[PDB]
Amino acid sequence: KVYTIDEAARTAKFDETVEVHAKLGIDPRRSDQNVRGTVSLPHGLGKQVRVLAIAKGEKIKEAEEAGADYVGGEEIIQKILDGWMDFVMGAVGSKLGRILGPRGLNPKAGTVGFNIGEIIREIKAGRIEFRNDKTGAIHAPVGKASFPPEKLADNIRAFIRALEAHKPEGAKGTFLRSVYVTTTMGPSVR
Amino acid sequence: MKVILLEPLENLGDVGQVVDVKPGYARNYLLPRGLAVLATESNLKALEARIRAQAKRLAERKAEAERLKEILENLTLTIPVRAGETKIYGSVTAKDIAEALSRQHGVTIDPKRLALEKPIKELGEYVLTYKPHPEVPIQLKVSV
Amino acid sequence: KVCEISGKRPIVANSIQRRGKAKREGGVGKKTTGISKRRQYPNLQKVRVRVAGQEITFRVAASHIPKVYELVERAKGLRLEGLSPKEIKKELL
RNA sequence: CAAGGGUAGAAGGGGGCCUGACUGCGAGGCCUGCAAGCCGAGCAGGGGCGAAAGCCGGGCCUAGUGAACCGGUGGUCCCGU
RNA sequence: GCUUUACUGCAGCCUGGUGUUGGCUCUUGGUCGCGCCUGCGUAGGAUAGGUGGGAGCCUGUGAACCCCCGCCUCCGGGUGGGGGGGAGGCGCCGGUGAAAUACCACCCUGGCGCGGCUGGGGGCCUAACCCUCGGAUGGGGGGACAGCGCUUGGCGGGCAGUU
RNA sequence: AUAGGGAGCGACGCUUGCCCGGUGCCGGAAGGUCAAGGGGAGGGGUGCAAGCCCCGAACCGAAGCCCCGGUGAACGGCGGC
RNA sequence: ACCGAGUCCGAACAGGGCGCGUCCGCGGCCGUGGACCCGAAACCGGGCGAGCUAGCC
RNA sequence: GAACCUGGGGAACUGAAACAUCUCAGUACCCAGAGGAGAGGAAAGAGAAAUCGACUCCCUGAGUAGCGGCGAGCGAAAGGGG
RNA sequence: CGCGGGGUGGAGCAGCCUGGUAGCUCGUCGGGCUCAUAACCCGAAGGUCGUCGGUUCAAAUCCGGCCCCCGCAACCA
Ligand SMILES: [Mg+2]
Ligand SMILES: [Mg+2]
Ligand SMILES: [Mg+2]
Ligand SMILES: [Mg+2]
Ligand SMILES: [Mg+2]
Ligand SMILES: [Mg+2]
Ligand SMILES: [Mg+2]
Ligand SMILES: [Mg+2]
Ligand SMILES: [Mg+2]
Ligand SMILES: [Mg+2]
Ligand SMILES: [Mg+2]
Ligand SMILES: [Mg+2]
Ligand SMILES: [Mg+2]
Ligand SMILES: [Mg+2]
Ligand SMILES: [Mg+2]
Ligand SMILES: [Mg+2]
Ligand SMILES: [Mg+2]
Ligand SMILES: [Mg+2]
Ligand SMILES: [Mg+2]
Ligand SMILES: [Mg+2]
Ligand SMILES: [Mg+2]
Ligand SMILES: [Mg+2]
Ligand SMILES: [Mg+2]
Ligand SMILES: [Mg+2]
Ligand SMILES: [Mg+2]
Ligand SMILES: [Mg+2]
Ligand SMILES: [Mg+2]
Ligand SMILES: [Mg+2]
Ligand SMILES: [Mg+2]
Ligand SMILES: [Mg+2]
Ligand SMILES: [Mg+2]
Ligand SMILES: [Mg+2]
Ligand SMILES: [Mg+2]
Ligand SMILES: [Mg+2]
Ligand SMILES: [Mg+2]
Ligand SMILES: [Mg+2]
Ligand SMILES: [Mg+2]
Ligand SMILES: [Mg+2]
Ligand SMILES: [Mg+2]
Ligand SMILES: [Mg+2]
Ligand SMILES: [Mg+2]
Ligand SMILES: [Mg+2]
Ligand SMILES: [Mg+2]
Ligand SMILES: [Mg+2]
Ligand SMILES: [Mg+2]
Ligand SMILES: [Mg+2]
Ligand SMILES: [Mg+2]
Ligand SMILES: [Mg+2]
Ligand SMILES: [Mg+2]
Ligand SMILES: [Mg+2]
Ligand SMILES: [Mg+2]
Ligand SMILES: [Mg+2]
Ligand SMILES: [Mg+2]
Ligand SMILES: [Mg+2]
Ligand SMILES: [Mg+2]
Ligand SMILES: [Mg+2]
Ligand SMILES: [Mg+2]
Ligand SMILES: [Mg+2]
Ligand SMILES: [Mg+2]
Ligand SMILES: [Mg+2]
Ligand SMILES: [Mg+2]
Ligand SMILES: [Mg+2]
Ligand SMILES: [Mg+2]
Ligand SMILES: [Mg+2]
Ligand SMILES: [Mg+2]
Ligand SMILES: [Mg+2]
Ligand SMILES: [Mg+2]
Ligand SMILES: [Mg+2]
Ligand SMILES: [Mg+2]
Ligand SMILES: [Mg+2]
Ligand SMILES: [Mg+2]
Ligand SMILES: [Mg+2]
Ligand SMILES: [Mg+2]
Ligand SMILES: [Mg+2]
Ligand SMILES: [Mg+2]
Ligand SMILES: [Mg+2]
Ligand SMILES: [Mg+2]
Ligand SMILES: [Mg+2]
Ligand SMILES: [Mg+2]
Ligand SMILES: [Mg+2]
Ligand SMILES: [Mg+2]
Ligand SMILES: [Mg+2]
Ligand SMILES: [Mg+2]
Ligand SMILES: [Mg+2]
Ligand SMILES: [Mg+2]
Ligand SMILES: [Mg+2]
Ligand SMILES: [Mg+2]
Ligand SMILES: [Mg+2]
Ligand SMILES: [Mg+2]
Ligand SMILES: [Mg+2]
Ligand SMILES: [Mg+2]
Repeated sequence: KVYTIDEAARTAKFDETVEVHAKLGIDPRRSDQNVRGTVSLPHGLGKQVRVLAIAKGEKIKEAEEAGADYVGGEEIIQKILDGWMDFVMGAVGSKLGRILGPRGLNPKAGTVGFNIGEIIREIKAGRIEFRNDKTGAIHAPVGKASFPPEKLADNIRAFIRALEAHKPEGAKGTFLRSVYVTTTMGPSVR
Repeated sequence: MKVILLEPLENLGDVGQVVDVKPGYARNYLLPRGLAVLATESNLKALEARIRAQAKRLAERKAEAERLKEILENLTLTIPVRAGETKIYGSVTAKDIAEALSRQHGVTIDPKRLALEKPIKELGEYVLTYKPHPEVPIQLKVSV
Repeated sequence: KVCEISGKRPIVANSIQRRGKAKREGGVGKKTTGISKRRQYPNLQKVRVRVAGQEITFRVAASHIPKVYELVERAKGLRLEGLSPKEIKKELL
């Protein structure tokens, strides 16, 4: 077995919910290990990708044609901290942590897709995909999936999660690669 | 501690088996009492000699005791001892049947082995059995 | 003493006492704080066995113990009969 | 800080920048059985203070120390059966 | 020559591990393949442990009232075994909370029943070994102990060499 | 065991006090420390590799020593102003 | 390592440290051998002694 | 059975200007055995060579390589010539 | 010098065995009150938990730098 059959992940109404779990070093030293949210992924899910990437206020026009259905600007600033937990944004770029009511009061706060104009470009690949998480005081890794619309496309997690790790100092060994959830379980050799 | 058993005993397979034990157990109990022997190639090999010369020497009762059905199975008997209206002549008995179990031809004969519950002493078309491997029920015709 | 089956006998070895921590670690090294002469005897054990008429007994290293039993099978190819615990022994190889 | 020799034409008291309590060397000497101990101009590197001349390779000076061997660390052009 | 809490050994004695060294057991360990457990300040049908997915598992594989009655404690049920037996409940949605209850993956802080790898503590036996008995290829007793081999650490003027 | 070994005292008479801190010896199935051995988290050496070699934490590991207590016809000790 | 009338330390076309017979005889002295000669008290090995003396049978 | 040889055991004085590792020394000596010799002997060798080719004995290598309270002191082998 | 066990009211000093709890005698102060004294009795000052820091609504607890006293195999040219 030099590989792992890309087919067998068959309790749902459309299986594309398969996850990707793991387990390396638990709370190494006094730090740990966190994974970036919307990196890219070799595919791009299929759910309502509301990348509310709250970037410049100039992200309502062209920033809603190749990224997300609704992208915050400057009208959804402190008008989201005084209108209940209804009015999850991300953050901005550069050295100006403008967390007025989207990255301080509690969800995302990564950054803004370096464009400083809008969000419809085509020099990237992480507009409508799957986010991520982090450790867990016991477990780690965390993610979603890639996309269900091909053949051997089930090996998209063996290169975006099972073949892409560079955020750990010194611990011991990252042995797990046991993925697939909300349906089956592919704890094979990933 | 490879050892070949004899009179089989619990915790250890049936006779003539290559079961493992504890050196002490064998040297001070088994061997002494003749309840086993050492798996010395010298015997371990002389065992297969008990096998082939029993397993490959079995095509006789299993593959040849059978020919006592290839010839004397599909061949009528008919009692050459007539009768009354229904109670047969000669009483038709294990003997008056075994006398010519081989006479009819010349390959095998037998007297005791017969599913003959009670002496027929009654006309008819009887067909009982024999033994011990595949049971061979021969066709006997108690004629009148 | 000495094994009848393998000829093993006691040998002279040297009881060497050392002091200090090795070089494999801390440093400086070990120092012989003495060396006495001594002997190491072979693990001789007594082994009684039935074989033939009489039951004879061998004295042998614990290592060469089996060798005596395998030495009894082979015995089965010999004409013993004569009642003599001694001779039967010599008669083994 | 012991005593002594020295010293206000500072080696003493105060302040401002600094780290030469440099690295590589070292003419020539003092002392001396050996090996040790002591002083040192000057050259190169890279500095420090000064406008500069220049001074700085610890401390007014003389005690404040321990050959080798065996090991411990950190490095480095070396040897590596 | 002698002495000792002078140094360093040695004899001797004590001691763990293995060897000679075996049966049958009951009882518990370390822990890796397992099966399910748990956290009860507020929201709360309840006891939600987490990271995240997250809207069907369920149904003649019998989804609801019903009874024997195991478990644990924060006494709520978490939970579960037999028959009548039924054709639908859970939950997204909501209250709410720093996180939300259908579901599945994979983590354990404690825990745990079916079993391997395996170590301890008891018992019993007998056949090694040991002792005995008007000779015994046998019977008593001890018994995997003791003895003896290799190896661990220790006490050690009894003795040795020396300062 | 009214016997056998070791020790001191030494017919007989009257007696033989106090001190278990230290030393010795006796008793302590708890704790602490402790060797080989078991165990292996984790780390290293090479190899294209399977691998083959090494170090190695936690925890389990006796006697002994520490600790608790006893003991003087045991070694000994039995005040000053 | 290696370089070589040079080489080493050094960054250094500064400095400074080191850079030209064999064989036999004979004689003096030195090293290892008792080593100028005689001399211990003692230490170790293998034996010989209880016809003296001590104890016991 | 004078020495000689092989194996099994195996000191101390002394030296280190004390002494214990070390040295003397596998010497002295005890024991067994062999024989006119004894031992060893036809590679599971040597060690760096496109190599050598049983064993033993002599000369060299060599007071070298190394060992060593790196003290006192101990001290090879390959290769080469016989 | 190497593992790894804890510092707390002035002092004696429990939780850390599974994270919100500031535990108690003696001692200090008044009282109750007795023969003096004393057990006792009730109220009570008396612990940023060494602290730069991660962890949380809350951190002495999950735990890193070692700061220090006890324990401290062994080593020591
Ligand atoms: Mg065994
Ligand atoms: Mg010592
Ligand atoms: Mg010696
Ligand atoms: Mg000696
Ligand atoms: Mg063995
Ligand atoms: Mg003056
Ligand atoms: Mg000044
Ligand atoms: Mg000089
Ligand atoms: Mg100068
Ligand atoms: Mg200068
Ligand atoms: Mg000064
Ligand atoms: Mg000074
Ligand atoms: Mg000054
Ligand atoms: Mg020295
Ligand atoms: Mg090299
Ligand atoms: Mg004398
Ligand atoms: Mg003895
Ligand atoms: Mg032992
Ligand atoms: Mg033992
Ligand atoms: Mg018993
Ligand atoms: Mg018995
Ligand atoms: Mg007997
Ligand atoms: Mg008996
Ligand atoms: Mg018994
Ligand atoms: Mg035993
Ligand atoms: Mg010892
Ligand atoms: Mg010992
Ligand atoms: Mg001693
Ligand atoms: Mg003495
Ligand atoms: Mg003495
Ligand atoms: Mg001497
Ligand atoms: Mg001295
Ligand atoms: Mg008595
Ligand atoms: Mg007595
Ligand atoms: Mg007496
Ligand atoms: Mg007296
Ligand atoms: Mg007297
Ligand atoms: Mg009186
Ligand atoms: Mg008295
Ligand atoms: Mg008295
Ligand atoms: Mg008194
Ligand atoms: Mg009194
Ligand atoms: Mg006392
Ligand atoms: Mg006492
Ligand atoms: Mg006491
Ligand atoms: Mg004591
Ligand atoms: Mg005791
Ligand atoms: Mg203990
Ligand atoms: Mg160990
Ligand atoms: Mg070990
Ligand atoms: Mg191991
Ligand atoms: Mg490992
Ligand atoms: Mg103990
Ligand atoms: Mg002590
Ligand atoms: Mg007690
Ligand atoms: Mg007690
Ligand atoms: Mg005491
Ligand atoms: Mg005393
Ligand atoms: Mg020069
Ligand atoms: Mg001279
Ligand atoms: Mg001379
Ligand atoms: Mg001379
Ligand atoms: Mg003299
Ligand atoms: Mg004399
Ligand atoms: Mg002598
Ligand atoms: Mg003698
Ligand atoms: Mg004599
Ligand atoms: Mg006499
Ligand atoms: Mg006499
Ligand atoms: Mg010899
Ligand atoms: Mg000596
Ligand atoms: Mg000397
Ligand atoms: Mg001398
Ligand atoms: Mg002397
Ligand atoms: Mg000597
Ligand atoms: Mg020697
Ligand atoms: Mg020697
Ligand atoms: Mg020898
Ligand atoms: Mg010899
Ligand atoms: Mg001789
Ligand atoms: Mg002879
Ligand atoms: Mg010859
Ligand atoms: Mg020969
Ligand atoms: Mg050959
Ligand atoms: Mg050849
Ligand atoms: Mg050969
Ligand atoms: Mg070589
Ligand atoms: Mg030394
Ligand atoms: Mg030598
Ligand atoms: Mg040669
Ligand atoms: Mg030659």
